[PDB]
Amino acid sequence: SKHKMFPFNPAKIKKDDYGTVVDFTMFLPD
Amino acid sequence: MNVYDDVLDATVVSHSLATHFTTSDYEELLVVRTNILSVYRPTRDGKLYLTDEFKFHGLITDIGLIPQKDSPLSCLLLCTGVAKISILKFNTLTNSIDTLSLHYYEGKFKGKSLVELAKISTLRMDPGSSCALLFNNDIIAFLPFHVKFTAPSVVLVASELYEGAKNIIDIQFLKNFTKPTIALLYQPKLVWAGNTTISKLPTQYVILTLNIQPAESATKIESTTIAFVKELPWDLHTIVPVSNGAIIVGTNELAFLDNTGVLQSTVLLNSFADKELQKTKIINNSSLEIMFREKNTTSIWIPSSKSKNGGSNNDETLLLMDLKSNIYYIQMEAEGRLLIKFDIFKLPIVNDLLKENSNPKCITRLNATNSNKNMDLFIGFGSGNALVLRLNNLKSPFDIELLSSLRNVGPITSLTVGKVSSIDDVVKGLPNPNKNEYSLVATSGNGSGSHLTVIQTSVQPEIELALKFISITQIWNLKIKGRDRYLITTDSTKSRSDIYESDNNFKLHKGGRLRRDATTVYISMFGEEKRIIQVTTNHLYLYDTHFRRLTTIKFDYEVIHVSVMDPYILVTVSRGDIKIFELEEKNKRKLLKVDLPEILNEMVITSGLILKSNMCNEFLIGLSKSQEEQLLFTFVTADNQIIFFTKDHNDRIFQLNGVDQLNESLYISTYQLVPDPSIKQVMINKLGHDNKEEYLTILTFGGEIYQYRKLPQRRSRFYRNVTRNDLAITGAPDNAYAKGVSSIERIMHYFPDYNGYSVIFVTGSVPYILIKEDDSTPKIFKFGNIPLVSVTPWSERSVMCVDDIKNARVYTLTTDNMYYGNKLPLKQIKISNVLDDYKTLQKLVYHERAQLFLVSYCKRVPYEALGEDGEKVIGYDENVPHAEGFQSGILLINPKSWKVIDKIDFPKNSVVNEMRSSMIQINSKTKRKREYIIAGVANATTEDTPPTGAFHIYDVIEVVPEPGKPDTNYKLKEIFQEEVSGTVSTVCEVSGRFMISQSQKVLVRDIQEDNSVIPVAFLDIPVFVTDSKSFGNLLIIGDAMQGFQFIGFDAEPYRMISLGRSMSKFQTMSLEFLVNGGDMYFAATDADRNVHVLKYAPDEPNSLSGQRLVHCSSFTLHSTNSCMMLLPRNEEFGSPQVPSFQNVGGQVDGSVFKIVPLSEEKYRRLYVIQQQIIDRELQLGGLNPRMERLANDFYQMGHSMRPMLDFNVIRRFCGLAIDRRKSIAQKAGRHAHFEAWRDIINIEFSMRSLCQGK
Amino acid sequence: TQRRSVDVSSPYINLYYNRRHGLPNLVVEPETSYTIDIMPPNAYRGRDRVINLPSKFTHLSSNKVKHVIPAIQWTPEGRRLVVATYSGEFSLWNASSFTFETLMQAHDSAVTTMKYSHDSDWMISGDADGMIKIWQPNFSMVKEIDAAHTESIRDMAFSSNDSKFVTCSDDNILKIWNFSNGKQERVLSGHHWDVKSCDWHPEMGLIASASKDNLVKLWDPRSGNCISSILKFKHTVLKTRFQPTKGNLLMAISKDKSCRVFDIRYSMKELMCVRDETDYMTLEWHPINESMFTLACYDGSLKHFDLLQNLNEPILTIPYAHDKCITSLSYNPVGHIFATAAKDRTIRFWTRARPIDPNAYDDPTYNNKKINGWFFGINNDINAVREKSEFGAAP
Amino acid sequence: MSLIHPDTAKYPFKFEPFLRQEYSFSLDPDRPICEFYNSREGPKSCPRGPLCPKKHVLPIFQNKIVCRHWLRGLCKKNDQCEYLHEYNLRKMPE
Amino acid sequence: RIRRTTGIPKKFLKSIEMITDEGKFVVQVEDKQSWEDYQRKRENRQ
RNA sequence: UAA
Ligand SMILES: [Zn+2]
Ligand SMILES: [Zn+2]
Repeated sequence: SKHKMFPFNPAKIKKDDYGTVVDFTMFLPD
Repeated sequence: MNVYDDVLDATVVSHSLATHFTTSDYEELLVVRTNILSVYRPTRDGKLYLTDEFKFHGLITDIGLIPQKDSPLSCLLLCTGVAKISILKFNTLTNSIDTLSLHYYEGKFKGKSLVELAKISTLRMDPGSSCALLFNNDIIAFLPFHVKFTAPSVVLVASELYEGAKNIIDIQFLKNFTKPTIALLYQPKLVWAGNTTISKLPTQYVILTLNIQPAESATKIESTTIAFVKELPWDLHTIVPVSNGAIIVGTNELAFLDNTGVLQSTVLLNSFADKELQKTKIINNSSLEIMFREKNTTSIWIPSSKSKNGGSNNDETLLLMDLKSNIYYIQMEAEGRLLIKFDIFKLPIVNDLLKENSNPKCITRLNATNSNKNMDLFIGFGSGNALVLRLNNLKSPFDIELLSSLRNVGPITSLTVGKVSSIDDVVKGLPNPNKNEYSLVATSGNGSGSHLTVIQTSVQPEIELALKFISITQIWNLKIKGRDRYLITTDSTKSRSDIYESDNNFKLHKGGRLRRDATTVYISMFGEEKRIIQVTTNHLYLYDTHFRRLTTIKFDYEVIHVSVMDPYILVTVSRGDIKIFELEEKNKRKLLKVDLPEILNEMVITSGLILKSNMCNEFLIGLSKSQEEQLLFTFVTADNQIIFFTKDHNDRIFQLNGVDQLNESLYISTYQLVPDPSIKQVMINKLGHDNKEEYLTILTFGGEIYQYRKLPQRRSRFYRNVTRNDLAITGAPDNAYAKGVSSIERIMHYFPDYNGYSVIFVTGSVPYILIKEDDSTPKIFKFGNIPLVSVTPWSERSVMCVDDIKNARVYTLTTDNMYYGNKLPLKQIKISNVLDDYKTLQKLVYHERAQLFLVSYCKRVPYEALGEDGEKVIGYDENVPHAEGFQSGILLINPKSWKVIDKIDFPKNSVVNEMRSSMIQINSKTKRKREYIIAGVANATTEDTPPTGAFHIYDVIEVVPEPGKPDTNYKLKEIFQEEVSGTVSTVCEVSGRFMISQSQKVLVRDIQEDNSVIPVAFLDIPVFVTDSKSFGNLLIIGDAMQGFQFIGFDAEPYRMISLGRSMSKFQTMSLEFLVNGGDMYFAATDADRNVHVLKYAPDEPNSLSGQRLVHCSSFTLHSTNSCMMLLPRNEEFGSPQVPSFQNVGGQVDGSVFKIVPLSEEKYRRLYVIQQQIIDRELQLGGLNPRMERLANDFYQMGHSMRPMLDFNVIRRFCGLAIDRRKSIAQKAGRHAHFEAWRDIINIEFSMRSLCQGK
Repeated sequence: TQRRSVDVSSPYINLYYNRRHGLPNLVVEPETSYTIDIMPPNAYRGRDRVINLPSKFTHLSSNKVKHVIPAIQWTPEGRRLVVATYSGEFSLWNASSFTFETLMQAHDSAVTTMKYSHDSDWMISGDADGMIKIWQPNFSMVKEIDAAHTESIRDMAFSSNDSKFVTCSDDNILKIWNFSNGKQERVLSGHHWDVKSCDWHPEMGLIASASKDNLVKLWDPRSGNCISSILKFKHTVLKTRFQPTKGNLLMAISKDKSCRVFDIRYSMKELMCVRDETDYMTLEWHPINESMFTLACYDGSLKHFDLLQNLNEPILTIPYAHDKCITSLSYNPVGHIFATAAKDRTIRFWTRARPIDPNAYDDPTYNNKKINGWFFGINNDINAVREKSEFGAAP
Repeated sequence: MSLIHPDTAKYPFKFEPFLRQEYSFSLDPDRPICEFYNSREGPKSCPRGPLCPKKHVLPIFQNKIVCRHWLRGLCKKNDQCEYLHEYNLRKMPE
Repeated sequence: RIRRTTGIPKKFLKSIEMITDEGKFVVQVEDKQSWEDYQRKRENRQ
């Protein structure tokens, strides 16, 4: 009913002066 | 705030398939140009008849074929963008394509890729209809097919299929395997020409059988190694599977590897082959010098035809194809597993019918006939027009003939505005019907067949006869025996009619009993060309051939509409009641009244006509046959309902259901009985050139034209393609753009034979003609540049037209080099003849003062590398094929005859990288300006030699034409010549002074009266100037690596102020200014098919006083952009004091696009409308226009609230139903419908500024 | 007087002619006439990246006073190469002809690192006294910054937007600086013992550091808190760099004779761990082709790697590229010239291989037959290919 | 106007006052030299101020010899140089 | 151990009364005009 | 009038 279509809604990144603000918990080597 | 529209549709054919997608009665030919999927029915004689066309929102990367159970039709596998697959099926009920499923692989590909993905993914289909793989590079996405419709997909790197797979060159499905198996060609260590000495045989080949386990939630694929070959030549790039193995195509070798995985033999195609380097198996040395230097070699493999008892006839043929359109026959005489007599033979083309075609894209066999001797082949080409060829005797007497061609404007490498028509104000003693109009002229092709393509803004008719003051309001031409007698004219203002016998120079016949003292509403032949019927304002008269009155019928009220068929007359009067009379068969002179249904009189009829069609046959008694069209009395009611009935109607009236709302689909149904009339005139008639199909054309009171197509099967239904944006917008419903219908009433006239074309003429201030080619949908074209009041048939295959100034002209359709498809009439101008064959033409300019065209040819001569001195570089080889250099010159072309008037040649290695016709200030004190031709010549040489170039200043001078032929009165005079250090990649004029670019340098020079040229300014560019444009004293210079920069130019104290730079770094292709009112924006095309909008915003906070250009939006195009130009913009309603401009760009795929800047409120309206259309309407292949246009590397840095609008999405608003249109419009704005229609008209007519000039 | 010139203008003319006409980039054949079909380095991706290898020694350069060269840096557009000397001078060298002489006398002590702004508008240079000067593209000294660090500056990297830059020194401290006023922002505290290298992520807000504590750390520029440590190197990590274009890969070299490339997208995943019998001295990512980088060793021996070709050995080794320890590498932004400086007080330029070359992979840079002025003819040759010699020698 | 050569010289851009303030620039390169502005006296010598429609020549362009460092893009003095920062061939130092 | 003024245009050299040119010892100073010009350009509008 |  909503018609098949490729989704497209990317999340905007904050992008302050130091760069893009990202989740820093993805950098632990584990 | 900009909107993107396609001026021209793509013409380069990139893919082709033969299948049964929309029907099983015949094998259709699917053609993909760039984003348009056209279904063709190939005839026996090779003609291509279009059945249905579809336009997609994204670049169609590849197409695949897959069948489905319990259906003869095959689902279409559509690949678009980067790693996207949409399964398409054809809905025969709705006559449209509906998406079955969507598969997205870009995210997984990015997650599994160490480096950035390739721009184009490659699709491969198993010849067992069980699986399909899509690989970008080293990453393969598998799409299993169940034998619900698709199993879950799995994405994996090539390394986990085979351990050694490290750099995939090609992947192909192998044939004659029980299980789906693939062949991988890869190079674990990358090797090129400069790497071969220290790396021998790097290419590896592995055969893996894929065991697919489709589970409910995921899919597991297990691969078993069938064979592995490790020593292969470095230049192998293409795998061509065959019945018993695979042919590996390289630049220098042709390797055959059987399904068991042994190198049986190779063929050394040229002197660069790995001679004695492999030395493992059979070697077939060849001195034919065949080079497959392309990345992927196009080929067709035809399986062996079955014999009478079921054999093979041993006729399995494989044909290769060079970039130069050389067809090669490769034979495989294998008696089994072993193969003998492996060789390649070049097919001889005696008549060189492939001379004008290069860079083939696809080959498809049209008709099989169960024989590999004869072959009909459709081949799409990147430069020439796509050809349908017939191959008769494939032997190791062979002959090839051309059956039909699909017009291709090839790569549009240049764009300019000039005077192709209206060079002379007076033609045949009368003003030019398309006077003071300009048209786009582009350069097309990449070689011998390169030509000039005139993108005509309007159809230019051929005038063979011109009259003055022969008409006032309307004309009619009678044909006693097809002899053009009795050109009756009428004068509505003074109620006068005249005869003007047209046998002899339109003399007054002065005889007969014709009512001269009354306004003639309609007069035509009647009763099988034995009677003449004339309907005046309040009377009906029946005459004979000699105008002797026989019957007179008096009408109480004045008549309005009247239509004639051979036995019947239909007359409508002011009250709205309908009167139909039937002529007496025996002795005429009666005109018996025809009984009408009593339901008809109680409802109001706006217009009516007598019609012949078979659409209502299935609802009539004793009629279930396709042919034998019935006579239908069609009428239009006040509620926009189309009704009709037969002569023996009893009391049943039928109706085209759904036409009041202008739905996508209409069907015939019984009619059972709000006065808001919009439909003004309808008529159902055949259109086309040789394949004439029935079409329902509707003329609305607002001036816009709607067309429906009757399907050859299930003829009681009419369909309109809403996805295809083929029908031009000519008006607006709710009295918007009333100036298009206010002056001259719009009347549609049908002509079954214009020049063999069944066309529809629409009168008005801006006339329109509807022309349908056999291979294209009907198109509405602007007809001339003067108003058309009345049009009547003339002689055989001609019409007579009368304008608003009482001038009569006889017109014929020009069909010699013209293609009446692709949204605009295209004129092919062949500059190269059989005598002097100039190669690819480029950098076309127009000299306004002399009214001439200048183009630069570019011949590809062999390149001889030389050092700083005149010494050949060490590693040369004379007895080997060499790489191609360049050799260019300037051609002076007179548009009057389209012949080269003056030609000058530049030395070896020279390429004219930029030529411009510019107004140069030759005196600063007096501000005198002269139009000079400036050509930027770059010496295209190797990297290791110092870069050099030259610039030439040319003045077009008027000389005495040499006796013998006219139009040779102009010659090129070289004002100034200078060789400079550094390649001259661009030429641009700024404030009467011209700026050229050296190597990493740009210089501004000024010319004085004494023809002295001296540099005055100086600026340093980062890497390499790709394009440069000037707006007054402001300049933009594009860089091959760092975007572009904004530069202001000052005089007296000459300065080059660095106003700003683009923060985004991209390899720009073309530049142009997008002013949009007080502000300033720039349009930059990227090498990644992206066009960027950037603005100069010194007042913005984080712009460093404007030094950082603000990135506004990025818009992904469907092909690379070769050229951009600034064009004045036409305003229909609001004409501000400041001028307006638009950007026009030519694409490599043969398409032309324009960017139209918009104001704030217009942008808001169109943006909300586009969002509503995208979110609520059904996209064709499931493609998201936002994903197609904005999913690029610059999405994050742009303004997410102000993207570039795609006019292709907006035009779907015009194609919606009336109620749907209102619902979409009201979502933002109380008067949003009216203003939205107004600015849609403004965008559509934005390029009509070419219609008025000087 | 004609001389060797390496200009990419004509290849760009050919490339844009091919692109604007829809023609493909034709495969180059092993013959000199096919050199015209060698496209500029920015045009090669995928399997064509092998063409971008700077395997050909094209020029040897040196200054009038032979000083140690601690750092070299190409101009942001690649027009010139800036050579810093141990005496605190700047040597400029035009890329087209490898010719320039005039010095600058930039710093009072040995210049240890230079870095250009992403917008090509500024350069920041440190020295041995902890002094961080700021330069305009015309080399105008606009900001002094005296006591930037107590010890010698080691590395400096600009933020993506260029308003901030991080500096590290022999002192075990990293300082974030606001470029607008030159003021010192928060201090990145940690890193026992000296910190040798630092880098800013090309787009993300992230700092990668290398120190003597055998650690590579990730920092939050906004907060200054260390967010991740790499406990893999067994000795001092000398250099660490992000991939300049996308930044998905972080590579660092250690005195433990091991080079490690980390995929920052997936939990610091170990991609490549190559080891050599000689110490790795400095590294350099390819500016155009990802997955390709060059390692410089203590015995010369330039080593070029490819993530997509070999994860254990270099795809090309130039065993005798320099006569002594190589101190600094610098790829041209255009990607067609590779510049290397070593302790032998010489700057050597490298270009892409030719379709045919008698002396290919036989130059005295590939075999140690460096007799007298073996580079005299290589530097004085007008052409590039040259005829076969004994090894590629000269007088 | 002319479709071949559209008139883009005198266009009402709204950043014209900014271009007059910074760079002392305008969209008319051949504007007359102001008779009030004096390079030595400074920007305060013009009654119309920096937004003067005429031309205010900076003192850098009053120099007699073209700067050799500016030609190479290596002039450390910028607008304060005593040599001409203009591509004037007749004023070149031989 | 003591440097010599090589590229400095002597406009940014001040007599210290470190680095010398001809007998007299000087020191390199900033380009105050350029840095303050940059700060002025960072402000909004002009 | 120079670095
Ligand atoms: Zn003034
Ligand atoms: Zn100067």
